[PDB]
This record gives sequence, C-alpha cells and structure tokens, in this order.
Amino acid sequence: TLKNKMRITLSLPVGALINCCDNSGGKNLYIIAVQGFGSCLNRLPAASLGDMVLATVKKGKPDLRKKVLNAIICRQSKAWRRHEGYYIYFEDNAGVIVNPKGEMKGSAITGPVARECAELWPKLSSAASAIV
Amino acid sequence: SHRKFERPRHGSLGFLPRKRCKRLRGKIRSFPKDDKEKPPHFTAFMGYKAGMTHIVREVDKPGSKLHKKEIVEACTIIECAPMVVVGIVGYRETPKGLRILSTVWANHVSDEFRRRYYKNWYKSEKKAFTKSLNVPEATKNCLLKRIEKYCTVLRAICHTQPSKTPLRMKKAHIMEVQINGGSMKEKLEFVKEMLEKNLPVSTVFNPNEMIDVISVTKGHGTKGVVSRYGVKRLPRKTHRGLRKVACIGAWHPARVQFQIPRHGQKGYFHRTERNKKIYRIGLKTDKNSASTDADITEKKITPMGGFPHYGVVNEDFLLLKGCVAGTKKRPITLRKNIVPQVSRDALAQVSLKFIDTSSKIGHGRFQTSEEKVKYYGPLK
Amino acid sequence: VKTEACSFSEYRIYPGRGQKYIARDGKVYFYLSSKFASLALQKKKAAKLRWTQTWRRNNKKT
RNA sequence: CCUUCGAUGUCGGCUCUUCCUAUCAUUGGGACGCAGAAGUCUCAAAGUGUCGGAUUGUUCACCCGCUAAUAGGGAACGUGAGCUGGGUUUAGACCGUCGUGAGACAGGUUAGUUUUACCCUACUGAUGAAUUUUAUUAUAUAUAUACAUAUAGUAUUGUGACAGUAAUCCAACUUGGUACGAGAGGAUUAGUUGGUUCAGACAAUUGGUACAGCAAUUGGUUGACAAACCAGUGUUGCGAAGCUAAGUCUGUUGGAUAAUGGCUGAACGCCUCUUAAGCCAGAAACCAUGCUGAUUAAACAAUACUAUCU
RNA sequence: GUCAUCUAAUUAGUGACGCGCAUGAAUGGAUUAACGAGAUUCCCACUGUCCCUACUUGCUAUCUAGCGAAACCACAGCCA
RNA sequence: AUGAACUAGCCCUGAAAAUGGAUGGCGCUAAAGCGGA
Ligand SMILES: [Mg+2]
Ligand SMILES: [Mg+2]
Ligand SMILES: [Mg+2]
Ligand SMILES: [Mg+2]
Ligand SMILES: [Mg+2]
Ligand SMILES: [Mg+2]
Ligand SMILES: [Mg+2]
Ligand SMILES: [Mg+2]
Ligand SMILES: [Mg+2]
Ligand SMILES: [Mg+2]
Ligand SMILES: [Mg+2]
Ligand SMILES: [Mg+2]
Ligand SMILES: [Mg+2]
Ligand SMILES: [Mg+2]
Ligand SMILES: [Mg+2]
Ligand SMILES: [Mg+2]
Ligand SMILES: [Mg+2]
Ligand SMILES: [Mg+2]
Ligand SMILES: [Mg+2]
Ligand SMILES: [Mg+2]
Ligand SMILES: [Mg+2]
Ligand SMILES: [Mg+2]
Ligand SMILES: [Mg+2]
Ligand SMILES: [Mg+2]
Ligand SMILES: [Mg+2]
Repeated sequence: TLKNKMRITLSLPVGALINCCDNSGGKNLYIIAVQGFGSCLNRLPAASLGDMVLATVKKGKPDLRKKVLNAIICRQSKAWRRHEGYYIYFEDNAGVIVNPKGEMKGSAITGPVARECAELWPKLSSAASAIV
Repeated sequence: SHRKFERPRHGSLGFLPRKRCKRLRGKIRSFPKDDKEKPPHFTAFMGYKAGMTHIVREVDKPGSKLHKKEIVEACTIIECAPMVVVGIVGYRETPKGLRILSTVWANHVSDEFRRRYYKNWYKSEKKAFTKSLNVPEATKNCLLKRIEKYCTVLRAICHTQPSKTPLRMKKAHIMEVQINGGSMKEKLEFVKEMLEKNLPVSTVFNPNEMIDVISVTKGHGTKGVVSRYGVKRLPRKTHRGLRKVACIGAWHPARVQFQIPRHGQKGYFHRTERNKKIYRIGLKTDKNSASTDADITEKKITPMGGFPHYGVVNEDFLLLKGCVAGTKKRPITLRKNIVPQVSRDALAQVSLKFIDTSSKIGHGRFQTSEEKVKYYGPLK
Repeated sequence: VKTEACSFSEYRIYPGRGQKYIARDGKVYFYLSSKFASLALQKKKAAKLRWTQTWRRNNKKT
C-alpha cells in the first residue's frame, strides 16, 4: 500500500479527547502521542485525519481501560483544503481502535468517513458505510 | 556551562546587514555564462507588477495522487510594455576587474529617456543629449571597430515607457542587458540592427520557460525582535515587558557579538528568487487573451472593476506561477537561468482550462459585467 | 465551465470559491461566501430574509 | 590561604549566542570468532541535528512515549540594573530530641519588601561633510610618451578589493521475496512519489482582526412623529481596504584534497603504493560558483550638460 | 520504608502495617456537626497559561515653541 | 663479503579542550636550525 498523503492541516494536539466512532465498546479516546513526530523544542505533537496515534480510553467497558492502544483519525472539525479548490470540515472529531498494523478491533464504523483516510487503509474502507 | 536544550539559530546570517536598499530598481549581480555556440540573444527584461489571480489546470504526473485531476493554482501578472534600445557599451578584462572602453549612442532619443537625468525637468532648458547627436558617423564606426578589436563583453542599454502604464511617474528606467551568443563581430552586428527599435517581451522569453526574478521587498519600518527575527515570546509576569531577548551574551567575551538579534529596520530588502515558470504570454492585439480552449468566453486579463490599487492592463503581459517580492507598481527584473535546466518540471508544457476574472474588491460573483446585468433584469 | 448552486441562496459557484460542511448524516452543503455560511450555521432560514431568492419566489416577485 | 570584609548580589529554572571533541545519528573507509540480516573494534571528519510528558524547589534521579539519534562538556559553576522567587539564609509561630534556665538543632513545618541607566564603550538600525607628498594594469596618432597625465558642479549607468553566507534528515513502493542461505529469513545501490526540521518571500482562496460603513436594541432626555444625543468604545449582527498564519510559492555545480585502495620502480640481481624520486581514483570536510553589504577601498570608471573664463 | 489505590507514567495525595533514631494523656490523649481573605490532593465547567502568535483603542515615548533638575566623576574609554 | 646481534646522535609515532594567536613578530631549509672552531 502506497503512503503518499499530501499534507493536511493539523489541529488535534496531544491531550485532546475525541469520540470513538465504532462498535468496539469504548466511548471516547485520549490522544497521548503521534507516530512519526520529530524534534522541536516547545512544540506539541499533533495529528490530522489520516494519522495513527496512541491513546487511552477514559470511559467504556472495563477491559479496554488503563492501557495504551492504537487509533486512527477519521473525522476532524478544523477546516482543510482540497486541491480541487474548496474547504471541508466535519462537526466532531472521531477515530477507531486498531492493531499496530491497522486492523480494526470492532467490526463496523458508525458515521461518515473521510475520503483521504480510506485511501490509505483498506480495511477501514471495507468496513465503512458512507465515504465522503 | 552548556545550554540545557538544543535549538537551531533563529535568523539567517547570509542576508545580514538588514538595512534599506540603495534603490527601487533590482540590479542583476551576475549574468548567465556565455555559451559561444548559440546565436546572439538577449538575457533580461523589465516590467511592473499588477496583481494576482488563479487558474484551473490538469495534471500529468504518473504515480501521484493527483495524476488526472483539475487543480487550482495562484499566479502573478506582470505588465510588459516593450522597451527601447538606445546604446552600446563594451567591457574588457583586466586583473583589476572588467573595464569600459566607450559608450555609443543612437541618433535620436525620447523625452522620457531624457527626464531621467533631471531632478526637476519642468524648470530646465532641456539641453541634455543635444550636441552629441550631431557627431559624424565616421567617428562612431571607428569607435565600433575599436570595441570589436579590444573587447570581450557587450551589453545593450534599454529603457521602459511609463506613459503606456497607469503610473504617475514619467522618468524612464534605464538598465543594461548583456548579450550572449556567437563571436564578437556577430554580437556587434546583432546589436546595431536594433539601436532605435522596440523589444517585445516575446522575443526574449518562450512559453513554459523557467525564469529568475529580482526586485525589492515591501517596507515596514522599525520592527521588534519578535517580529524581525521570530524569537520566543516571554512570560506574562516579566517586569519591564515581555517582547525581547533575555540574555545578550555570556560575561566574558566582554562585548556584544554581531550574531545576537536586535531591533531595527524590516522590509525594503533586495532579493533574487529562482525557478518561476511561465504559464501564458498574452498580447494586446488579442481580444480574448484570458479565454481557453475549454472556455470560449471573450475576455481580457483585467478583473471586473480594475486591478485593485493598480489600474487596467492594456499592453502585453506575463503570467507567472507563484509570488514575487514587492508592492503593486514595483518594477520587476527578469533574468534567464544561469545554466538551463532539464528537469521534469522545467520541460513540461502547460495547458490551461480557466482563468478567473471576477472582482477582487469584496467577494466577486460574476466573470463579466454583462452577466451582472443579465442576472438582475431591469432596475429602478 | 462547470458550476453548481449555493444550497442556501442558489447563486452559481465558480471554481476556487466555495466551502462545504458535512452534517451528522452524510449530507453535503456547499456555500460560497462567509456571510451565507455564518447565516446558515446560526440556523436562520432563507425564507425569512428579504433579499434571498427563496423569499421572493414565495411572494411571486418574479 | 595569594587577591577582595569604607561589600565583585549568594540554589535551580526560563530565554539567547558562541566555542571544544574524548563522535550518539547522518558522509566516505579498514577488521571480525564476517554466508545474508542484525552487530562489535577502528580511521579522516565538528558541515547538519540531538525532542513531548508524570513525581520532586531541586542539580542529580526514575518511569511513560516518539525518534535517525534522543552524545559529553566550557564561557567569573555563561547569563538576577534579563525575569522569577519554589529552596537556603533576619525578625512571628508549631512539633520532636537536648538544656535547671535564657535558649540550641548541617531535624521537620507554615507565613515572610528583589531599588537606579539620561554617562563611556560594545552591538542594532539612521543622516553626513572633508580627502595633491595624492593616485595611475595607459593614452595619443606601426610610431611616441612617467622628463607624463589629473579643474570643479549637478545627474545616470557601472567596476568590485574586502567582510558575511544555508540547507537538512526520513518513509513508502519498484528493483525483488530476488543475490546469500539446508531452512528460518533476507538486503546494497539506483529510480519514483511524498513528508520532518530550517531559511527567504507573498495574500488569488480559507481563517483572524474593527474608532471606514450599514442595520438592530435596553435605561434616560429633547411635547408627539421624524431626526438625534449621553452611559470614558452602552450592548449585538454582518463587516470592504489593509496587516497577518494555522494559508500559498521557492531553496545550484565546479576545483583542489584527507582516510583508504592502487600504478610504474630502486634501495636489497627476488620484492616492495614511496617505510626514496615520478603518478591515479577519492568524503556531509576545504576553496570557488551563486547570494547580501560595499563612507567595510578616508577606492575608482564611462557618459550627458555647464562653468566673462585653463 | 513495605502493601493496596489513584495515572499511561506518581520523591506528590489517600487507606492500611509498626521493636516508634526521638509518639502518648489538662506540657492534655483520641474524635468531632457547624464556621475560616488558614496549609494540601483529585474531578466537572471555563478559558491566549500554553501549541504560536496576530490585529486593534486611550495615555506616554517621537519632532517642534516655552520652561528646566539630579545621582555620579583620580585621569580616561577598540582588541588578542 | 654477505648474514646476525648490539650501541647512540638528529628525525618520526606515542601526543585530546573550550573568544582568534604567538621560538617577542616577520619569516627562515647552499639556515636566519642543532654540536664545534
Ligand atoms: Mg519548554
Ligand atoms: Mg514582578
Ligand atoms: Mg480582496
Ligand atoms: Mg437569493
Ligand atoms: Mg571594593
Ligand atoms: Mg557586578
Ligand atoms: Mg556593587
Ligand atoms: Mg575513550
Ligand atoms: Mg562505508
Ligand atoms: Mg560506518
Ligand atoms: Mg553562575
Ligand atoms: Mg570549572
Ligand atoms: Mg535584581
Ligand atoms: Mg539566579
Ligand atoms: Mg547581569
Ligand atoms: Mg520563599
Ligand atoms: Mg524565622
Ligand atoms: Mg475574511
Ligand atoms: Mg481581511
Ligand atoms: Mg498515611
Ligand atoms: Mg496524668
Ligand atoms: Mg511530649
Ligand atoms: Mg507628547
Ligand atoms: Mg584583552
Ligand atoms: Mg636574531
């Protein structure tokens, strides 16, 4: 699978709390790290709508709690530019729990998923309902 | 002791004496290397900045995510009225640098060229270039033979025509354009044919060419360290204010070093930028100079309501991809690359699908002024 | 040149202008200016404002 | 116990620059108990980097992470007329041990004032005259000339000594499930597409900003309508132009080398990269090219006009 | 200090344990509803404290007419 | 007229630090260096 992902505006820094968007049992997610982030003195790591993150679950069924997990961002509230020449934004921020290799722990996504996110992960595209 | 945490330096020490420039005009510091196997040709030009707009274009990159999509890009417009060639100068090489033999002028010159030699032309007798045009041509030809025999570099003196723009200025801008190409004699022959004619901009450049730009940035005055160098901002509890650098240096190098950022003048700097691509060379004899194959609406480049802060463009122009330093009306200098490039982007040729001409005052909604009256119907 | 409507005040949107908003369900909305986006996001109705094409269609003013 | 007791502000952090190499990563090499992969020892080399957090006043520690790597240090233990004031280190007060007692404790605890730059210099930007014991990399008609030439004023176009200097790292796919290997595994180079951190600009689009402007409205006051005003910007919605990032564009190639590996060839009839003479290839290092300045050279040239007078 | 709890991660907070350097009974011991500009930890709401800074108003500073001090001062003020 | 061992003069390896620097400086190799006359 190719990994190109033309740049997207980042607005979801570390310490944000977002919805969980799937049927795995959790209700929210708490971002604590972002893969691929480098070094810069006072800067916070931040993620956009195709990246994989490390998160914990603050509410949901007890066996999912008190652990570090993997997640993938599917919707975001900050606007971003599409090369066709317009701007897009959702209402809320959502993500799903996955494997370190990007395989879901649940079996269904609830709401719409972004068209850029589905181009990078084939299982998420297969399990989606409406791609926008 | 050592600093606790590392961070790269703030400014760039290569643009360092951040003082105001000597002039409006951008000066070429070095020219492209002469390839004596090409035919003689010009190397530079000059015009004025008008404004910006956007276009729609199709992509031809196999392997990219955008390989078959129409995309939007931003472009800049430069007004390019023709210049006039009025003189010849020849240099020769000495161990102290290039040196001049003589300058040779044309038989006639215009008044906007002569105004550039006067602080206040309106109260003068206007006696510049009045006795040295009656020189016999025999002396001129002897001087040209000497230039041919003893020199190694030619340049041509050219000037612009501000009367064909919406500018308030009437003095013409003067510059030298080096001529690369064949032998010295061929160079001299090439130049002499033009001593009183016009250069169109289309003679000097080609469609889909890559070009370098020289101009002077916008001026802002005195600006603080936070804005001038982008240093960190300091905590709100600080007693004498927070917009500064805390430590100027260690104790005992017992001075302030030149690398420390300080307050001072920002803007109005001289710059040279590389690799700006040409998208269209429009003319003034063409009525539909902003229409495409996919949009047959008859249009000129000027947006509805005039270019904001400039005026109307009714000469031939260049369309450049990207941005250029300077304000509106700032004179822009255009040089060829030092050596020609052969990359995948330098050779690729561009076909356009739409050029926007809606109003830039406010939020434009129509492409021509007839659509506006067609939409509303009769008014009161 | 291809163009499509504003979904709040059905003016025509030329390329390089617009703004879209995906709702709770997969509905797509497409405004052109900041004024219309702000008005729609404050939940105002186009039929209640005098200058929109919806008001003067319901008043037979065309 | 040499300097300072008619006084050199005493912990740590934050901010900012520069230097060292005893090299963690990135560049080219040599060796292995070296099949590949992953490592270990070592050479030239300081050009470019060396992070986000929980507990503690901490320096020091110790965990959670990402990363290419999260190397070690100096500059009056860099840095208080730069800040801050949590600790220590005056006067209040509590506890424990000690003391007949007043009181002590390098044992805990809580509350406790951080003053002055307009001077010199350094550094950052801004105006600006005066330069004959002065200068010259030619001029004039193949010949002559330093035993020579050079005035000033106002303008334009140029030369360029010297000083500063800039880019950096990564991933995916192809090569190719291949060379190597019994298997398990499994890459060097090269290409293509993107990205990180830096640097220089810009405002077509998106967002931010309001004492241009238009509209709405509470209390009060002009008899009412209309028109207005006060409440130090009464409050609210939209808000052009301009400025601006979180938005957009741009960021080269040559010369001569160090390590190492080689050529021809004596000393020493064989041999030998030279541990003689004579040569070759060769690194993110060096010098140019390119870029910024050039009252940094008290520096110069060509040109166009004008100087009751060379 | 050991065990549990709170976090992703706890020299901090809480609940237990006790051969307690050096705890203990009007030098008062153990509790305790209400009250406190008293000392600490965690949660919800909130935000320019921060990521990362930008734009704006009054009053200064600035240049003019007028008026007009002081501290300090061996002599002075480029470097290796 | 070839082998081996040993000995001692000049030279070389052992030989890494923080602002840019010090046989006093320039520089000096048919010495302007070291041991003599
Ligand atoms: Mg910090
Ligand atoms: Mg304070
Ligand atoms: Mg506009
Ligand atoms: Mg309408
Ligand atoms: Mg003293
Ligand atoms: Mg002192
Ligand atoms: Mg003192
Ligand atoms: Mg060692
Ligand atoms: Mg190697
Ligand atoms: Mg290596
Ligand atoms: Mg100190
Ligand atoms: Mg020390
Ligand atoms: Mg102080
Ligand atoms: Mg301190
Ligand atoms: Mg100090
Ligand atoms: Mg204190
Ligand atoms: Mg006390
Ligand atoms: Mg706006
Ligand atoms: Mg605006
Ligand atoms: Mg306890
Ligand atoms: Mg008793
Ligand atoms: Mg007692
Ligand atoms: Mg004043
Ligand atoms: Mg000194
Ligand atoms: Mg001597």
